[PDB]
Amino acid sequence: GVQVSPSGEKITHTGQVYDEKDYRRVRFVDRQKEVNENFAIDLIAQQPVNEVEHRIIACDGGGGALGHPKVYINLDKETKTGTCGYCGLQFKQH
Amino acid sequence: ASATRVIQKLRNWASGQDLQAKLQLRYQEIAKRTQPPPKLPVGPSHKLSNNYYCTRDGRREVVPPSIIMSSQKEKKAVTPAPPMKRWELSKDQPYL
Amino acid sequence: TSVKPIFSRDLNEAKRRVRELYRAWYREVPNTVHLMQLDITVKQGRDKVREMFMKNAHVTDPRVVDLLVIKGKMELQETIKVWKQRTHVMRFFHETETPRPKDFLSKFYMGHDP
Amino acid sequence: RPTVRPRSDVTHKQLSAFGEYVAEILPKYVQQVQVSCLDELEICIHPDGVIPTLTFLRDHTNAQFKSLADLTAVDVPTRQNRFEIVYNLLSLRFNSRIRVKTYADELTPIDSIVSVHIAANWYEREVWDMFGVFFFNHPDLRRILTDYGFEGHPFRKDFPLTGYVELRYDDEVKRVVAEPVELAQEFRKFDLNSPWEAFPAYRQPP
Amino acid sequence: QLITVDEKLDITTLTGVPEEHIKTRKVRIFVPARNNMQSGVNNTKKWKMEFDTRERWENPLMGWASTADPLSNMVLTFSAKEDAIAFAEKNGWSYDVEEKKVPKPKSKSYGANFSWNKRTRVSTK
Amino acid sequence: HQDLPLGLLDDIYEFSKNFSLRIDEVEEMLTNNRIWRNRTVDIGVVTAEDALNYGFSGVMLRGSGIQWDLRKTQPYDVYDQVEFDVPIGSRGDCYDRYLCRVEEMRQSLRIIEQCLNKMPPGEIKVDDAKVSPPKRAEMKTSMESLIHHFKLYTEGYQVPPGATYTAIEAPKGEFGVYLVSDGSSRPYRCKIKAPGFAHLAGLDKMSKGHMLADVVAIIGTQDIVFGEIDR
Amino acid sequence: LKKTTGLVGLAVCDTPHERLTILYTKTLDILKHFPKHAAYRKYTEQITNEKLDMVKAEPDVKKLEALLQGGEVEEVILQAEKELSLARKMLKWKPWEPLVEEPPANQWKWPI
Amino acid sequence: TYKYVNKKEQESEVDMKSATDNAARILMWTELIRGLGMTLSYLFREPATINYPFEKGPLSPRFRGEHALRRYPSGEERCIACKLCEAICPAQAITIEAEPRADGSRRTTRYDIDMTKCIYCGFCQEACPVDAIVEGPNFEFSTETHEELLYNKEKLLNNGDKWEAEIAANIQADYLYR
Ligand SMILES: CCCCCCCCCCCCCCCCCC(=O)OC[C@H](COP(=O)(O)OCCN)OC(=O)CCCCCCCCCCCCCCCCC
Ligand code: SF4
Ligand code: SF4
Ligand SMILES: [Zn+2]
Repeated sequence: GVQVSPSGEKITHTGQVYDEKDYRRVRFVDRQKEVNENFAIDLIAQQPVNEVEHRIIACDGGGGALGHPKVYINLDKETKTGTCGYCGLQFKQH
Repeated sequence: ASATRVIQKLRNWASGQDLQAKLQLRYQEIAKRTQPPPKLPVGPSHKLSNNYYCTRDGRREVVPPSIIMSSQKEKKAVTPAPPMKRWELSKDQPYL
Repeated sequence: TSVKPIFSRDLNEAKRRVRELYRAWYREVPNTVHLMQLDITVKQGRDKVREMFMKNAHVTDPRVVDLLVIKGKMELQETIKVWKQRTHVMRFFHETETPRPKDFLSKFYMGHDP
Repeated sequence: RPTVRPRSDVTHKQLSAFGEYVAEILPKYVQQVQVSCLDELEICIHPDGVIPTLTFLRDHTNAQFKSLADLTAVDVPTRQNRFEIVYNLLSLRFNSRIRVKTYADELTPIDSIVSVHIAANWYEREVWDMFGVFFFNHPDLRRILTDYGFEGHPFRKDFPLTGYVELRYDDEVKRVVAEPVELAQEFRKFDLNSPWEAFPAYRQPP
Repeated sequence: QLITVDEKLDITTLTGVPEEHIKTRKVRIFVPARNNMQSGVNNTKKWKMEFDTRERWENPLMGWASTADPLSNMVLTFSAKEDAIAFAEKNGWSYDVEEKKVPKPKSKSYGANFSWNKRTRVSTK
Repeated sequence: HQDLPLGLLDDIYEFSKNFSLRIDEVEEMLTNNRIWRNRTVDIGVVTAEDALNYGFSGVMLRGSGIQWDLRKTQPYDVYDQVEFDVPIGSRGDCYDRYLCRVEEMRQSLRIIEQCLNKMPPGEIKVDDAKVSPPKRAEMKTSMESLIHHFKLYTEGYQVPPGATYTAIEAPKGEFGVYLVSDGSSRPYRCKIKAPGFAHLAGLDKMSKGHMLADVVAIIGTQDIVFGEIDR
Repeated sequence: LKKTTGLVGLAVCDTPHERLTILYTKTLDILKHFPKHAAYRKYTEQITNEKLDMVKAEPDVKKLEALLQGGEVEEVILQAEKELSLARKMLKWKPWEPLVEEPPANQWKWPI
Repeated sequence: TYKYVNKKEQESEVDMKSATDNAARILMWTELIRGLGMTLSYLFREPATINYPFEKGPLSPRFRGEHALRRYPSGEERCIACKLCEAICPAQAITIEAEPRADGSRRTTRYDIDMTKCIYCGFCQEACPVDAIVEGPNFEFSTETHEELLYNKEKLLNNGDKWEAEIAANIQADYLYR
């Protein structure tokens, strides 16, 4: 979530802030700093872990198309979860 | 289509044609927005056998120019092609 | 080695073509500052012509000289016929830019200009 | 096949025969006749055969190559004669097309053909303006596409894409001044060519 | 109708390029090294001429990469070092030249991985 | 790129129905108007041989009695499977060229009726995924299709070296492309042949023995667009 | 017997076959100067011979053109004049000679 | 097949009838009153005009307008920083800069588009293998400064959040054609 810096500037989803001593803060004077308040890194964490009875699981994101390329993930390592490099979802072996 | 017979006749007489059949404003005769979903075909190379690229590459079937009369390596008189055949007046409407 | 020439056999004929071109320019110059209301003086214009001529003095090839004559004639045409403008003619003096100082130090201090 | 292009040999035959025809009529001013896979006939010649060959092709009864479809130049800076010159010609009596090529460089001009085809009056000016190639016996030869004070031949291979100068209005002098080029986003040079050979038929020997 | 002019060739005054970019420069003629990522050699076959790199700074507005050298993306391709150097001289650029680093011929013997006496014996097949 | 949506041919048919009456609406006002005929007749006359030697193409050729259309001759598409007439002139003037363009607008409807009625089914791009990308489902399910998509949209298809001059019977005449290729993803030279070029070149001769108000019509009779010219 | 050539700037020739004979004969009369080993002579001579055969064998133009395979006889005549001038210019040029100057070996090489 | 325009099939007749007809055409100004009649007929028709801000012109689910960076239902972004858009964009308008995110994912730190360089060709959404960048429907986004058209990841993500209720529907409509 956007949390403000000493100077009074909102931080972005990639930690960008004009140093308090920076002259580039002028462009915001009498204006605003466009920032997105929905952080994917948190919205995906809010999602739960899927469970499957198979040690290998295919992910596409939803619709066959409208999703992403079908990728296959392994679930032999009960220590952690199996994450998709496209959608961020994570699965377990039960 | 929202006009009286008097105006329709006036415009048709002033123009010489009949406009209420060949108007240029569209009134429900047009296709329907929100059409159903399609299911497109697939090409002929969507086989599962006898579909090797060696047979149907194309851009490797090209060959360098066939050179003739390189300066380092009673015939008749011919033309680059047989002379062009002249055309025929139309049958539907040959004038105007 | 041996070559095929262009509009000349030797640098003497080339130089006399050049001198004819200089006659033409030198003579026409003031008509430009008159037609198009340039601020500069005819002395400045003529000094500029001399500078742009001596810029290509080391040249030796009759062909490289004939081509420069051709291009200068093209420019003189564009100028006597009012196709160029105040802008195109004042694009010779560079009134709106400082030059790269010809000093190792003046370069070093600001940038990597070698 | 449905994905490959058809291939007719009658045209290859006709054009090879006409190549032999043209070359044995003009053994001088001729070299490197070639007809390609896609059935197009190129004739390379010496810069001294331009008007002879164009006139022959236009007037000769078997040829009647009247229309000058195009005139072009091409820059290959790895050969001593770097400016290829190309005339694309059309004949309606036979429904045929031909290509006549010659070569040039800097300081080595070509002969003009406005006497033969008057369309060239502007194509040759364009070549001079873009590639820097002079033509002999051209009535007017001057900048046609470029600005009036432009110094350079920009369609070469060594002239940079963005150029050397740049224009803007300055209130002090109240004009559109020129200046060096300072971009706010340098054009990016994508290196795409692949390491793996794609066409063996053109594989050069080492 | 032929003349003899044996002096060195120069077209610098016709190229239209300026002094700053015709004398303050340094050109490099070479064969691009093979990308050790790939094993293809269809890129080490044509010589290439490039220039010295110059300042490439950051735009304050957006952070883009800004320049003033218009010959930073200028790369030329040749089939022969002699032609490359002739072109360089012609235009008037001070050039450095590199040689074609060709790999050596190598003796390979699949049988050497199973010897009875040597060290080339391999421990995993 | 894509196929036609499911409600397009019907609309095109409804349009072709009435474009004829629209052309007639315009012809009533213009073609027989004495003022139009005075502004156009005997203006910008040009003979066939001079046209040829000047490099003209299209209506500027076939308004002087010449018979040259690069769809009836040197056809490139299925045009060989469809019928249409080529209107030729008799005097080489703006009026003849006007009438030629009108009758061309009519032959276009004659061709569109046939194209609609004879539209075949099947694919729309060559099923050679080394040239034309694959569909997105195949891209997202198959390895080879995805590799081909990647390579096509980063380092596109490679073209064997050569040279061509492909001419199209564009509305303004012969549109040509001298395209030179090295065995690379990018071309080495592309020269565009536009008719407006030669037409402007010939404007001076076509404006001989004429006033200041006839030149503005001589120009209009060439359809001078400066994108194809200045490039 | 014809109001129009169908074209512009081409006046009808009310006296055909005559200018044809004249121009073909005056072409031959200059091809004679050309040596025998000249392909231009070798070919255009028989061209004109066949065309003279056609003109002297058929007086009617409606059947003479369909056999000449050209367009209209006025255009055939224009081409005959062009051929005469081409011969007069050939005789001053020297195409029947050998080559002038061979090019470098890497000139017409594509790709490079 | 060819036709003739401005050529008569044969000579006409100089009969008094036809001569008087042509003289009437000349004196009485006949061929012009028909043009007057065409203009009157058009005066007595319905114009094709529309109140713009209240009545809008019709478009299609394929319209290429303003850009948007999309998300997944989860809310996670879609761009995986593969740069195909930057590599195909003819005008070199897309600048991208990526990094590994603290959660170990391929995601961007910088994604900028220049609307004064985009030619609005769609190649970027043709190339995106995940349907993350889309040339949306909007066309009413004019400005007063040249600096409000230099977009960035934040502006594009805001546009996505804004227009997803429409982009998704249009994509559902058209995705079977591509
Ligand atoms: C008792 C018996 C004997 C009595 C003696 C009298 C007998 C009757 C005599 C007949 C009189 C004829 C009418 C008089 C006017 C005729 C003028 C005229 O004819 O103009 C000719 C001119 C075109 O001439 P030209 O270029 O040579 O034609 C083309 C050749 N192919 O045409 C033109 O250029 C005209 C240009 C017109 C452009 C504007 C047209 C606007 C028309 C708007 C409608 C006007 C209706 C009248 C309005 C009345 C006003 C209240
Ligand atoms: S639509 Fe615009 S941003 Fe996308 S690829 Fe085309 S030019 Fe580039
Ligand atoms: S193509 Fe799509 S996923 Fe790849 S960098 Fe561009 S926007 Fe991101
Ligand atoms: Zn996934």
